[PDB]
This record gives sequence, structure tokens and C-alpha cells, in this order.
Amino acid sequence: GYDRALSIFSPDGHIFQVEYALEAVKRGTCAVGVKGKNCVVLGCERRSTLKLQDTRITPSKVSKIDSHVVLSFSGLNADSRILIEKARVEAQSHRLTLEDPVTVEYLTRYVAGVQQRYTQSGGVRPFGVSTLIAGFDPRDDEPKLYQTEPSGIYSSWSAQTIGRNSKTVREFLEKNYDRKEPPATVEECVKLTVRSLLEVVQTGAKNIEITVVKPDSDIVALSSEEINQYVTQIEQEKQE
Amino acid sequence: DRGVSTFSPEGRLFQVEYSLEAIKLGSTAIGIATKEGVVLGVEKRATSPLLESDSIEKIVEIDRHIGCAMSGLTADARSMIEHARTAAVTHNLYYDEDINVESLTQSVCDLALRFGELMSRPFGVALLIAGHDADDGYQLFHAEPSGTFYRYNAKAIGSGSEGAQAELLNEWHSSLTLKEAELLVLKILKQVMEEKLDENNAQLSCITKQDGFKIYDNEKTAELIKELKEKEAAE
Amino acid sequence: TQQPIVTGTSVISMKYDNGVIIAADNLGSYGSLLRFNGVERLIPVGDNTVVGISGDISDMQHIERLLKDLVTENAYDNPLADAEEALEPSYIFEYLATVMYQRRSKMNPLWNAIIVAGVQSNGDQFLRYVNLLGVTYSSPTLATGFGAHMANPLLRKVVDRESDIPKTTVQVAEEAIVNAMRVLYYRDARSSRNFSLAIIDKNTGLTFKKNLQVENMKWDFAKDIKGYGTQKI
Amino acid sequence: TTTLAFKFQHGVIVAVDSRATAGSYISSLRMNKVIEINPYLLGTMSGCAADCQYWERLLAKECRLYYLRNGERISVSAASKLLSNMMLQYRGMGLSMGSMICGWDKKGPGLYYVDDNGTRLSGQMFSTGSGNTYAYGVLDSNYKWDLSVEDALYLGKRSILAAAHRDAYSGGSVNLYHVTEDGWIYHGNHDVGELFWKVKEEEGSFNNVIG
Amino acid sequence: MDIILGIRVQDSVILASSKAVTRGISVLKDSDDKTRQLSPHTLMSFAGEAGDTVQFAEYIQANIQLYSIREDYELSPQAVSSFVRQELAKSIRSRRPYQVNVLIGGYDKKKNKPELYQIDYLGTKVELPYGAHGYSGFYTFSLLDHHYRPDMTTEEGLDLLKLCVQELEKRMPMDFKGVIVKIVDKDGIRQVDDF
Amino acid sequence: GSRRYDSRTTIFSPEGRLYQVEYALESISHAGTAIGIMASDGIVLAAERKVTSTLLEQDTSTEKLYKLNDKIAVAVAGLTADAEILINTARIHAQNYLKTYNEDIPVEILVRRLSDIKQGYTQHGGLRPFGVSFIYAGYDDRYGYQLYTSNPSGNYTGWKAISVGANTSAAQTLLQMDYKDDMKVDDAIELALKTLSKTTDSSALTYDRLEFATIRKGANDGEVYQKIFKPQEIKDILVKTGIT
Amino acid sequence: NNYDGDTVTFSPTGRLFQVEYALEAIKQGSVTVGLRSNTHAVLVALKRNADELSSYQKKIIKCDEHMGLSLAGLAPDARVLSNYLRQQCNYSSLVFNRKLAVERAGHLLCDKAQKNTQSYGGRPYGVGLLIIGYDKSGAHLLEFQPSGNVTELYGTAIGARSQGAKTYLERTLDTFIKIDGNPDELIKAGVEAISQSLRDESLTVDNLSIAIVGKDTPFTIYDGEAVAKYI
Amino acid sequence: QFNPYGDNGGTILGIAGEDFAVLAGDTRNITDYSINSRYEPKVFDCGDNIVMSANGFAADGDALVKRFKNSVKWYHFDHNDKKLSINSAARNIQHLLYSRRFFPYYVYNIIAGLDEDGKGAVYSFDPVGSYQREQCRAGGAAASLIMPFLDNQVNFKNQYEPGTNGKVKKPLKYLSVEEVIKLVRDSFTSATERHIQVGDGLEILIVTKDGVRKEFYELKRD
Ligand SMILES: *[C@@](C)(CO)[C@](*)(O)[C@H](Cc1ccccc1)NC(=O)[C@H](Cc1ccc(OC)cc1)NC(=O)[C@H](C)NC(=O)CN1CCOCC1
Ligand SMILES: [Mg+2]
Repeated sequence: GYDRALSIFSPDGHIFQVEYALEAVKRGTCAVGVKGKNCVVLGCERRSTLKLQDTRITPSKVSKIDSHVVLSFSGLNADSRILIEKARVEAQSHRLTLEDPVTVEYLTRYVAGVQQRYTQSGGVRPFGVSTLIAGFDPRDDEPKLYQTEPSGIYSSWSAQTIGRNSKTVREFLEKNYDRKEPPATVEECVKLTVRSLLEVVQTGAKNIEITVVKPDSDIVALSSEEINQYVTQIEQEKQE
Repeated sequence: DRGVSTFSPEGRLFQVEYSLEAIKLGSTAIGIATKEGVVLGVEKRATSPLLESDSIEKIVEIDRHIGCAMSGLTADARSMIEHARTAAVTHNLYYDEDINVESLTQSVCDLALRFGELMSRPFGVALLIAGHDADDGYQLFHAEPSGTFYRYNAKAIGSGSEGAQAELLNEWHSSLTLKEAELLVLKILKQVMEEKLDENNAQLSCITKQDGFKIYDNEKTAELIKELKEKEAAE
Repeated sequence: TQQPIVTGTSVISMKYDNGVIIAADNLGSYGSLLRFNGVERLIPVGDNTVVGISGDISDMQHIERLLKDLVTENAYDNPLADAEEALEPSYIFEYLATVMYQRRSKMNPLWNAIIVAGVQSNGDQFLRYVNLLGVTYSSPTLATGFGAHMANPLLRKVVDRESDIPKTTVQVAEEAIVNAMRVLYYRDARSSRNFSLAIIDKNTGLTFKKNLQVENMKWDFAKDIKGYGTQKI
Repeated sequence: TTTLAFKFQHGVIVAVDSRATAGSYISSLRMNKVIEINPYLLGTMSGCAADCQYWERLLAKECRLYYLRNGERISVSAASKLLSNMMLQYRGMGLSMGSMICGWDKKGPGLYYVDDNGTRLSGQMFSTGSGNTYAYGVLDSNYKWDLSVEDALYLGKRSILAAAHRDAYSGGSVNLYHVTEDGWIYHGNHDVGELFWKVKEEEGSFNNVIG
Repeated sequence: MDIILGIRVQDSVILASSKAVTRGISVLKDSDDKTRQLSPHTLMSFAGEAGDTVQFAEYIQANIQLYSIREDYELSPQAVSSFVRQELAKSIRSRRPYQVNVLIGGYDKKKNKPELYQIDYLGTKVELPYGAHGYSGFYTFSLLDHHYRPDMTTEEGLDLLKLCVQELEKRMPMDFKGVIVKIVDKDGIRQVDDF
Repeated sequence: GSRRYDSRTTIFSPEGRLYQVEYALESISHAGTAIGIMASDGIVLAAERKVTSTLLEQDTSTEKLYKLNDKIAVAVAGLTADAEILINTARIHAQNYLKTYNEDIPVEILVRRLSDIKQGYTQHGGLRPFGVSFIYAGYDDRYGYQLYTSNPSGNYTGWKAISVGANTSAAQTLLQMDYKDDMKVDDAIELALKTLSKTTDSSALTYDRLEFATIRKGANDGEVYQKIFKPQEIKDILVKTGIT
Repeated sequence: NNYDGDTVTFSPTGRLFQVEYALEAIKQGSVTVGLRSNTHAVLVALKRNADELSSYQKKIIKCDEHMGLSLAGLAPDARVLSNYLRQQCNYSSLVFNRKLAVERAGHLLCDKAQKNTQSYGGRPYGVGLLIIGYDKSGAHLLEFQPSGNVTELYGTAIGARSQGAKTYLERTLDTFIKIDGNPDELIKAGVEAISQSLRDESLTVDNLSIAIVGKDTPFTIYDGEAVAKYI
Repeated sequence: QFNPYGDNGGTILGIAGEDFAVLAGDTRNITDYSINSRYEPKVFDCGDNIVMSANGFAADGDALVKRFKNSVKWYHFDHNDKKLSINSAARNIQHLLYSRRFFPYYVYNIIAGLDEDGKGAVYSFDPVGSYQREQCRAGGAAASLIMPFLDNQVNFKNQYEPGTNGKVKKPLKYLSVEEVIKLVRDSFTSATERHIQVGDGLEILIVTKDGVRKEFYELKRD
């Protein structure tokens, strides 16, 4: 078998293949995660260089791993399918051997472990993907939002963004998101998520996708018109 | 290119030496061993204020009598910890007893040089393994990716290590109490950290014979920080 | 799992004051057929050990080759092969015992019963048994098959316990072994008159005697025996 | 063997005998048929002693690893399932094990029956071993959810006594346990010889026996 | 385990499964649910060798739930039954076959039709208006042959099912401790708590 | 040892791109243009054969359009040999699905499977990727008529109208201009041929330089028919639309 | 230069640079001394610490009741090789009821190290070993190099500044070989030998490590206050 | 058909004192009606103040002892010459036996020594690895003959105090090493009389804090 060590240390103590995988994430479309008091919202950029697209059948950016957990990403699209598939298999495997669904923290830890394994295994390259994993643990009303990256490190975030121009939207979130008082309702949480994407997106038309996840496996994706109403209200307040 | 298990003209493994450079970039971790227990403390170093700092888990339980702190590429440490925990519990299954701290450390270090063309590269993380057993008492070990481990009375690893190690050189003596050690770790962490030390960006832990391995609450650490500030202002 | 085809019967042995004696007949039976009359079942290893084998002859020939190969292998990179690092009876036995037990554990045994007789470096007598099951034991007298039932009782009259060994001379021990071989020829239906005998002494070394015969046999009383009860003529 | 275990208002009772046989020969008068897996988890043993000890002690390893990985105690449901999955690997190979996994977790008190076939059953009351039929008789007629800790301990103790008397392959002594939300509590070793005579006099039962 | 019945009526599928579990000469449980929900509109009941039944059922359940998540779509009862049959037909020539018989009751939301599939441990699949495994059919099929109509209501299906259980309780030597009944229709799966 | 000669086909550039995927895409850009257009009542597949000869046997030839099953077809752009390896795998997957579930495979599931195979060659194994881009035209009862594309990266996307191969930039602009949602198959046929006629590097677009196919519910009642156009039938539709 | 990228490449002068670089790792290692008489064999090792808070890295490893070694270079490689020796010593005992000859132990180490020098992908061992033992032919001392070369000697030393101790033993050859039936005097000669390799630092209680094996003496290691007698 | 198992007879006995422990066994080795050896040692000093005897099929018994002795050696290597406690040895042996759950070591095993508090300890094993700490245990051919005698004369079972008539038990007073050895010798002398596989000799290994001591006694040779 092909055993060649592709991810190796350089004289300055860097693993370039892992760092170049982060550059693939930088190229990917922007993804954002914001957790409110009783919900989590996942926002995703859709680049409008591709029109004549069939939005019914085109792979959506946010993927359900189980009925109570979702996963969005930034980076190589093909790579993300492999992580999602593995995550979905592990979710059913956990339910089967332990009789409880996975915690969001556990699912994150697994996906991050898969990414890490691909940084010190022979013959393979790292995943060019960073993920945002969100949801609610079984019989728990506390929101969960985690981030992973090609190196395999993971952590919990009150709010986070990844992908292209993520530096700008993180700047926005850092000054706009208050920890002492997070978005109390779904509306406030979605509004803050759309606002953050409008710093980067371009047009607020079909370029913004929003997915709201509430406790007890209550997950819904907003439509174009519903999002467009947020886009309208934000700019009308801005004209002042 | 060149082999992964290649020797340099000086007689060192290139990859092992390069992994040591990655560990120098890691966040600071300090360990101090006393006759009343071993203290382990780390710099959390959150990359952003929105990152929930309590999810940063750089101090970890291996067994009830063994704890572990890490510095460097912390993702690499997960499989090491998993092996450590398995080794510790498996020995308890085979021998109906706690495993020696040295034997546990040796088992972890046996993974280190299992790389080639087994895993494709050495680990990019160093570990401070602290614990207690009946034979050799309170112990602190430093486990490197070279497969070597040294026992230490006190040790610092990470970006502020040589500055911290010089400080530990002067401060450590064989009659330190647990409380004195706690304040000493906090003092040296505060010295080498970029940001101002508080209960949210730094974490303490200890291992004692009675209570075993315990990670300190943020409320408990906050009091020890306030106790430190007052005793430094006392002269 | 197999069945033994061509077989060798009893191997008998005993300790005496300065060494050990071992003997076995020269027959290779094929069931009730006395097929092969020139089979050597005592196999010397160096000048300090003799291995006596009973049971399946094809498996015996296999063991004979392992031992021959063992000597070759021991001499490799060994300047003291004919001195301090020569093969000892205890080494040769433990090797065979390891092989026998491994083979039974794979359910494919060497269908044999083996007695290793020899003298160690320090002059101590060595005598130990091992069989197809990997079962091992030591005694002042040892015998396989029929020998265990008929020979041991006769040999144990000479050396009944450990303290009787220094009191037993080589002449007495050989006499007892030779008598036992005669008794086995009288009573074992798969035995032969011709046999081999080996003496391993700590002073006089290895003496290997071939083409021995059972002699001084009593048959004359047969002429008087008539019928099975009431018959007079 | 006779073993039993049942849930009630104040947790779960666990009572076992201590006899071990090798045919008609009583090989052991006092064998521990309960395993302490963790302060909140117990396991009973019936069938092949070696199989029971090995696999349940291996379950404890796996339950312990669960705590280290997740920083939290394993559920009774998950522990029982891990054990059942082990039995399922050695499917048809000839293992003989019948055990009840008793404990307290976030759902409250938990009790699962698990055997060599891989069967895994949740329930209020179980009894395993050669003398289970005798134990069930006493349990079914006297069991309530509203039992006091004192009366519940006696029921399990009395139920084992019933089996030890009639079943030739049950006896020796009675080991009692009581599982609470603060963990399990050992309630001693009780010799059946002494216990029988005591119960006979105090209760008035076993009238047909002379003493 | 012992008795599992199934009946497909006008607008639903009804599955009835015994509650008893026996080890040796003792009945360990009299409230056992011999069924698994594979999807919101698909239910599978099972009977066979101890242990194998639940493992197989749970293994199927996991596979169908995995499919549902991957495609964000519910497989038709027909598609699920074919998947199950293949797994059993694969199993029968294995080193150690899974000795499990199943009934699959599902409501096809596309066709707006209830569907009942009977599959034995060999992988023998048949779509039926009513079905059973083991000896259950010997006692019950004569009643079903007589009383069954395809335009029956769910309530009429339950009454006919009661008659089948009563006949089983009269003429079977074994005490199966009654049955748990579940209904599968357009609105999903629900359990009849009084039977 | 052998390391010396390893090109390392599965690595990132400093910019975070996969070298071999990018170079494979460069190869595909020289391949004959293939176009797919989805209408309300069917799908059109049109593709240009590369500089042919008069002595090529066209009626028995197939380099662009392939049948995966009765409901799904593909247009190829890139190395034909590479494409046939993948096509045969896709045909097998469709039959495996049919055997397992007793239902025809949904279009996206087949597309995802092939795209996942392509992805594997970019992440592990040390082999070169497949130098192929597909346009998938198919029908199932969930989403109806569907167009997809996949490329050597293993990434796939859904489309109303799309082109692969040469001059896709020009071709996509022309399709984006004239395409409308209420369009029908006969109109889509005309759009596809007109787009090829303007983007082609050849002097003129003729029947012998084209492969053409439609997927229509224009089959007697609720069912779907695949039509791989014969040389004479391509010649007729060229006259009908007014190109020759 | 161009021929030191891997172990599978000879240089134009017939040299194996990767092996030579592995040999260099031994020279960086701390000094250790080996010597023997006709009755006993002794190892003396200068242990090295990381700093004042750290412990002193152990240098001596036991392989059997009658055999053991001291290391200089990569300590993990010594663990791998000593583990192999333990197994081979043990295979000899279990199968042949025979204590493994020291000379044969050297031959086994040689052959194990050699395979790493001729194959692609692997690397040579980065450690030197001094094996002492007492077998049926008396006391023995071996020197192991990771090139594969194993040498039987009366006395030797390896590590940094080992040339000083080696010269001393070369002078003392006729004296220490005759030290029969006196373990303490043989150790003294070893401690005096290793002292010729010291600079700046001297032999302290947690610095010094000594091992001995002999006629009626199992392989035993002395550390801590057990070696204060010899300081 | 090949039968990989055999029966070499023999009988063993382990008794735990207050600060000592004994492990005794006869020295007779047999097959069917033949005597193989009148003196074939069966109880072994395994190091770390532990003694062990594997009774039943001698080939499996020798193999197990050999492997445990080896396990002790590697326990020293791997854990800095730490002493293997009797409870740790017992658990280790369980795993040695269960390695062959499906092709067992056909032996009943007993080990003896001192626990970590200095008190006497005996552990008992079945062929597949079930074990338990005990005060008194006989194993092998004549186990059924000896155990009832020990229940009576060591644990004072069915013995009550005169005058009370069954109301007050005989108090469980501790036994000395000299008293235990008397019960051991009488156990084997009685077993020799009524069991054909028991005889020839008796070898006892006594374990104290001072070490492991041996005692040998002749038995009837018929
Ligand atoms: C009662 C006493 C039924 O006899 C219990 O089920 C009891 C349960 C138990 C649990 C843990 C610890 C001790 C006792 N079971 C036994 O005592 C058990 C009975 C039994 C034997 C064999 C079986 O099939 C494999 C099933 C049940 N007895 C034993 O396990 C005895 C102590 N040991 C053996 O039988 C060992 N075998 C192994 C092969 O060699 C022959 C002896
Ligand atoms: Mg007798």
C-alpha cells in the first residue's frame, strides 16, 4: 500500500500540509455559528458566481448528522462529505451500542479525531475543511456550538465564523455579541447572524442560507423570503 | 525528499528535533512536585474572546492517582491520553492494583518512536505526567516525542519554558507545601503569559494520595490568585 | 490427529551409582505383523546422552532428524561446542518436551513415548520421560508401554528409592535390565529377541551395545504341559 | 445458584446465595456471587463462575474507561448493553452466564437481566439460577413498590432462604446489598444454617421441618 | 420468541406481538415489546432465537435510520422489506445464520396505502393482507380467511384480531401472556394501551 | 529507494489547492464541449466530438454520451478511457441499489457515489486523479428531472443548464442569457445546438461532429424514455433548427 | 553528502553515512565503563541529568539473572534491544532449560542491528551497549556498536570522553584481570577508570551507577546510597 | 481419536494461618493403574514469597506454572522490581487460565503466601479461571475426602460447646503452624488409605515473612 508520509514537520516546527489545508478553508465560502439563549443558528454564504444552479438538488451547506445535531463547514466540498458520512455512521453506532444519542461534544470530538488521524497517517493528506457543529444534547436545553479544523483541535464557541473573510465577520461578532445577555429569542439570533454575513456577502438575495436548531430535535431551514425580510429590516434601520 | 527516520550528521533524528520546535510554540504548562502532592497548571490561551474558555481542556485525568498536562500540538495528545487511560485500567484488570506512575509514563513513551514509512510522524506535543503510588510516592515526569522521559521535582514546558525553568530553579525546595506550590505555579504562569492571568485564561490542578487527581474550580483558583496578589504587595 | 502405523514397543531404563542404563528392542511392528527386524530405537546425542523412543517409527525418524539438526545448530558460532557449551541431556529433553507439548496443543501429536538418559556436566545422572501428551516425569527407573507394567517392578526391586542409587553398581544394573528384556520377550507379543543397550557413565563415557540377544530362556517345562484341563495324553 | 434483584421505592435490593458445585460435590460453601463494578453498579453471577467473573470484571474496565472519557458515570442501560454485546461475540461458543446489572443512575434505579444468549431485559424483578423458581414464589406474593428498606432486605433474604432449603444446588450463606442514589450498601453475610432456625422460630414458617 | 401477527386493513397496518420471555422453565418477563420502529411510518415485529432477534432488529433499525439521515427521506415499506430480505438471504448461508422471522408493517405515504410484508429467516418474502410466523397461522388463518375484508376499518381489524388472540389462548398449550398491539397509518405509529 | 520518483499526487499547494486536480481540469478544458439543459418536460444532452475524420465509423461510435441505466445518462469531457472505468462502476452501483431496495436508484445517490470515488483519488492512494468531468442527466420520482456535474476534485453541483469541456466560460454566458424556467424540451434542444454552434472551434457545426441525447416523459404515459440520437436524426434536427 | 539520505546507500568510498551518524549519537552520550576479571564482571556508568530539578537518566538494564548491559546514546533504542535480549535469554531458558551464552547474545544483537542497515525505510539503532555476564565459560564483557560489530573484551568504555577510561584500562589490564574473588576491588578499578573521563563534574551519590555479575552473584544494580561506599 | 487430555492423579492442600500459609501435595504421579514416579514435585516456589501447585493433567500443570513464573519475571522487569502481591498474582493467573477458555488448562490450581498486611492467604482456581481467596482448600483426586475433615477440624463446623446443647458454637480460635501441619499429615494419611492415586510421599511448603521452607514425609507406597 501507499505509505508515504505527506504530513511531516519542517525545521521551524511546522506541518505545512496541515497549514496549507487551512488555506483551503480560507478559500471556502463563509460559514457562521451563533448560539442564543434557547437556540443555535448556522449561517452560510453561497457564492453568486454560480447562477443557473438548481437549488432544490444542489448539496445544502448545512448537514444533519442526527435528528438533534447539525454540521456546516468551510473548505473543500468533496472532503466535507467524507467527514459527514463518518459522523453520521458514528451517530447511529453510538445509539446502537450505548442506547443514547451522541452529545454534541462527543460528535465533535469524533470528527476532530478523524481530522487529526489524517495529519499523522501514511499515504493520506489532511482534510481541507473546518467545521461548525451545533445542536442540543438529549434532554438538555443548553445550546452547544463547536468548531473543528484540519489539525484536529476543537473548542466550544459562544459565536464563531470560518471561511473567506471570516476575519471581518469575527470582528463584527466580537463587538456585537454580548455574553452576559445572548440573543434571547430566535428572531434576535437570526437577525444577528444575517447582520454578520451582510458585512461580507455582497447581495442579500440567494447568497445567505440560515438554519435554526432548537432543543428536542427541532431543526428548520429558513426560505429565501423569510431571510429577505431580515435583510430588508436591517438596511432600513441602517439608513439613519 | 528524505526519510522520516533519518539521522542528521550530529546524530539526531531530524523529525524528533523538529517536533520539539512545535512544542516551543505551544502554551505554557508547569508542574511542581512536593511531599504533600503534585501541582499541575496551564495557560489556556484562547485565540478569541468568543471562545468559551472552559472548553479548553489542557489538563486531563488518566487515572484517580495520575494526572496529565500538555503543551504543543494538543490534538496529537488525544490518542496518547486514550492509550494512557487504557494502559492504567488494563493493568488494574490484570493485577488488581494501581499502576506505577513510571510504568504508565514508560507505556506512553513507547508510542513516541513508533513512526516511519505505525504513524507517519512523531507526536508534536509534550506531556507533564504527575501522580502518586505507594512505592515511589509523589512523582512528576516529562514525556517527550523522542521516547525519553525525565523525572522532575519541578518542570515547565511550552513557549515560556526556559524563563519559567530558571525561576523554578531558584524557588523549589524539598519542604514546599501544597499551598506554596499552587501560588508558585500561578506566580510563574503570570510572569510568562502574554495576557493578564485570571481564573478564565489559566487553570490549576493537583494530585494527592487522599483525594486523588482534581482539576480546580474557577472560583477556587480565583481565590488563590487574589491570595497571590496580596502576598506580593506585602513586601 | 492420526493413528500410529509402524510401531516400536517398550523402552526401559534405570539409574545406577555412576550413571544410567537404557535399552530397547530392534523391532518395527506393523500391527500384529513383525515387519522390520533391524530398527535402532536408541539414538545417541553427543557422548553424554541417549534418547530412547517408542511408538510411531515415522515420527521417531522425524525426531531423530531434529536431534541431528540440533547438534549442527549448537556448533554454529560456538568454539566450546565440544566442551563447556556442548549439548546437555537436560537441554535435549526440554527441547523435545517443548516440541511434544506444542504438537499435542495443535491436535497433531508425535505419537511417541520418549526417555532421555544421560549424564550432566557436574556428573549428575539424568533420566526423564516425555510422551505424545507432553506429560513429563522422572524416577530412578523409567519404562514405556509394556515395560512400565513388567520391567519397572523388577527394576524397582534393585532401586526402590533415591538412596538405593549409590548402592547399585553397573554390573547389577545391567543384569537387571537384561533380565527385564527377557521377561518382556516372554510376555510382550510385539517384542523381539534382538535388542540394543546403552550405558552412559560419568567416568567411562558412552558405551553403545548393538546386536544383543535374549538368552538363558526357560522353555523345557512346556513338554509336561498337556491339554487345558482333563487331557492326559 | 439462586440470585435475585428487585427495584422498589428506595432503590434496588440484591440478594444471592454462596454455594458452588462441581456435580453433586459442594466445592465451595462461601463464594462471592456479586461483583462491585462501581459504587453505584452491581452485577450478580449465575452459571459458569469463570465466565461470570471474567466478563463482568471486564465490564468494569469498560465502565471505568467510560468515566475517564466522558467525566461521568455510565448508565445501567449502557453497561448492560456493553455486556450483552460481549456475549454476542462468543455466540454459540458455549459460554454460560446469567447476570443482573443493578444500579442507580440519572433515570433513577435500574435493573437489567443479561445472559449468554445476548438477551437483555429491563424489569422490576428478576431471579436467576437453579433455585429461581422457589425465590419467585416468595417474591411474587410479598413484593410491593411501597416496601421499607428493612422489609425489602428481609424479603430478598427470605426468598434466597426458600431456595436454599429446597434446591440442593443452592445454599451456604446469603449476601445482601442495597442500592441507593449515594451508591450501594453491603448488608452482610448470613449463614443459612443459623438463619433457617432463626426464621423458623420467629416467622413460624417451615412447620414441616423439626427443630 | 413465540407469536407475532399482522393484518393490513383499508388505511392501516396492525401488528400484534406476544409479551412473554422464557428462560428454562421460568417466565422472566410478561411485558416484552417484540418490535422496533425503523422509520416514522414503518414498524417491524420479530420472533426467533434468543438474542439474535433484537440484534438483527436493532441492526436493521440503525441502517434505515442512517439512510433517512443521509438522504433526508423516508424509504418506502417495499424498499425496506427488500433490504431486510437481502440481509436475511445473505445470513442464511453464513457461518452462523441469524434465526429471526419478521413482519414489516408500513404506510406508504407516496401511494397512500398500508403494506404488510412477511419475511422468514431464510429470506422468504411475501406481501400479504394478513400474516403470521411459527404456529400462530395454524390457529388464526381460518378466522382471517373467513372474516377478512380489504375495506375493513381499523376498529374492525382490532376486533378480528381479538378473536384471533382468543382462539390462540384457547387452543395453544403455551401461555404467551397476551399481546402488545400497534397501529401503523398515515399519522405514524401508535400503541393500543388497552387490549 | 522508491521515494525519489514519487510525484506525490495528493498534496496541497501553499495556496491550498490540489495540484493534480487543477492540472486535470486544465486537461478537461481542451476536451470537446458538452452541454446539458433541463426543461420542465425533459432534459437535453448535446456534445461535440473532437476533430473527427471522414473514415471514422460514426454510427457505431461512442465517445461522449453514455447510458448508466434506463433513467440516467452522462455526457463526458476529458479522457474517454478514464470515463469508461467510472461509467462501469456507476452502472454496477445502480444495479446493486436496484437489487437491494427493488427500486431504481435516485439520481443524486448515484452521482454522490461516483463523486466520492473521484474524491478518494485526491486524498489517498498516491495515484493520479481521473481526468474526467461528467454531466449527469436523469429522472426519479422524488425530484423529477435533474442535471448534475462532477469534476476530478469529486465536487458535484446541480444545474438548470450547464456546460463542461472547452469554452465553458463563453458557453455558460450564452446559456444564462437565453434560458428561462418555463422552457420546454424542443426549445432546449434548439438552445443547446445554437450554443455549440457559436462556441465551437470548428469552422461549421455538422452532424458527424455531434452526439445528442434527450430524456423525455415523452414516452407513452407516466414513464421516461432515453433517446440516443442516430447520425441521420442529428442531421435532421440540425436542419429543423436552421443551423445547416 | 549526497549519499547520507538513507541507510540503503553506499558512498563512493564504500561508507555508510547513516550508520556513521548513528555512531555519532553514542559519542554525544554519557560515559560508561565495562571491565571484568575471571570471577566477576562489572559495569560502571555516569548518569546524566537534564537539570538540578530532574532525575539522572538510568544507564544500566538487567536482561537476566546472569546477564545485563549499560547504554550510551538513544535510550529508547537501548530499551528495544534490551527487550529483545530479555526475550532471547528467556527463549533459551523455557525451551532448552539453558542459560543463554554471552557470546551468542552478542551474535543475536549483531544480526538484529544489521537488518536495519541494509533495508529501505528503517534506520540504524542510535545506541551503543556494553554487555556483561557470567555463563558456563566464566565472566564476559561485550561491546556492541549499531553498525552491527560486537566485540569481546577484557575492558572498555563508550560515550563522551571515553578515550581516557579506555587508556587507563589498557595500562591496568594485567592488574584488574587478576582481581578474582573480590567484587569491591574490581568495582574500585571500574570507578577509578571512569574517573579518567570526568571534567568539571565529579562522582556524586545520585550521579554514579554500578552493576555487577559473577560466580555466585546474580546481576544486580547499585544506585543511590548503595554506591556511596565507592565515592 | 486423539485425546489431548490425561489424568496424572495427585492431591493438594492449602491452609491459611494467621501469619503463615502452607501448600501441601503428594509426590505420586500416575496414569491409569501404573505409577510413573513416587517422587515428582508438584508444589513450587514461584518467587516473591508465593508458592503454587497445579493439580490434574501434569502437562498443563507444568505449562501454567512455567508461564506464571515467567509472568513474575516480567512483572519485575516492567515495574521496577516491585514485589508481586498475592492478590495481584491471583488476578494474573485468572487471565492466564481464561486465555484457553475454549481449550482449557485441565488443572485445579492453588497458590499460597502472605497478603500485604502480613496475614496468611490461600487462593483457589478452577480450570477456566474462576478464583477466590480462601482459608482452607483441598484439590485433586482426594479433595472430597479431605475438605469435610477440614470444615470440622479447622473451622469447627457442627461443633458446639458442651452443656449448651447446640445453642453456643465452638469459638473459632486460630491455629499454629505446628497444629496445621498435624492436620495436613493426618489428611494425607487418611486419603492414602482410601484413595489409590494418593501415596508414596508428602511435600509441604510453608510460607512466612522469613521465606519459604520445605518439609517432606513418607506415605504408604501401595
Ligand atoms: C449454582 C451453585 C448452580 O450450581 C450457581 O449457578 C453457581 C454460580 C456461581 C457464580 C459465580 C461464582 C460461583 C458460583 N454456579 C456454579 O457453582 C457453577 C455451576 C456450573 C458449572 C458448569 C456450568 O457449565 C459450564 C454451569 C454451571 N460451578 C462452577 O463454575 C464450578 C466451581 N467450576 C466448574 O464447573 C469448572 N469446570 C470447568 C471445566 O472443568 C470442569 C469444571
Ligand atoms: Mg494409597
